[PDB]
Amino acid sequence: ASATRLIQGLRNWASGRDLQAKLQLRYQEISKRTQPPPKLPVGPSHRLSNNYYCAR
Amino acid sequence: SNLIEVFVDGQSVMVEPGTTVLQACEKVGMQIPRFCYHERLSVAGNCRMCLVEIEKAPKVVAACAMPVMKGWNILTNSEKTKKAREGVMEFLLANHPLDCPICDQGGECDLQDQSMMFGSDRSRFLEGKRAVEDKNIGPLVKTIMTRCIQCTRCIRFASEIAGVDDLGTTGRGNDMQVGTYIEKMFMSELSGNIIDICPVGALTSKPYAFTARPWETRKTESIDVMDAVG
Ligand code: SF4
Ligand code: SF4
Ligand code: FES
Repeated sequence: ASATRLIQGLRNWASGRDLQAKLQLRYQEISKRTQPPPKLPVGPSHRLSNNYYCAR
Repeated sequence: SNLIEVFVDGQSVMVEPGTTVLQACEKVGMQIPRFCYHERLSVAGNCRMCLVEIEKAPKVVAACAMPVMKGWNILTNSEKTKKAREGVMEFLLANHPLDCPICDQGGECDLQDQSMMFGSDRSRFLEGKRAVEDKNIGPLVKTIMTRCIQCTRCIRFASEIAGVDDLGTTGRGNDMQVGTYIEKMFMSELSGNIIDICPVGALTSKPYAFTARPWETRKTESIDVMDAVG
């Protein structure tokens, strides 16, 4: 984006897709880096008093 | 002609009287896992890993020191056999420190191989893990007695083959040190053989100590010199 109106209109006319809304230059919806630190869950193991390895 | 029938896992085999259960299971080719049985020393029942279930019996018997009655039928891969082995393995890895990187028997331990092929996956025992002050057995034997599992195989070896009678158990409960009480250098012949006897990395070699790792060094048959026996 951040282009003037005339070349925008000629881009829209030379290819009739209304090209401005989706143009594949990523500006603001890049994922914000340095996310908060994650806590990862533990699935169907680690439960005490059933985890005999002879079962699974 | 002195024959007794034992059905190891249902399969029949004739076995001479007087022998242990573990010699019968090795007569059919099985290996019951073990820590304090050794085929050159007297049989003690300390390690308790060797347990195996006999059919039509309430208790789980020790295969290292059980004679053979007439007509057994032995389950080596039953339910409570596996439960007893995973239990004893989960007890053994409690008071055993996190030294598997710095240890010297890291490729050739027995706790590691049996805790792979018989033990549990997740651990427990959030708090605890005693630590014992190490001794100095000799300048040829490096000694970290923190890794000891108190299997009492160095003592049986020293007393019955080396004839020295210097190694002793001292204490009770968790506090059972295995060593010399009087700071005495255990210096005799066949003192080097004790590093192959100790199955965990407690009594390790002093000149070899931190120089190799056993999955890299390749093995070669050879014959001794300097001794007439070879
Ligand atoms: S003796 Fe075995 S379990 Fe103990 S630190 Fe060494 S490799 Fe690990
Ligand atoms: S020092 Fe080694 S051989 Fe002796 S009781 Fe401990 S684990 Fe067994
Ligand atoms: S081998 Fe039977 S108790 Fe250690």
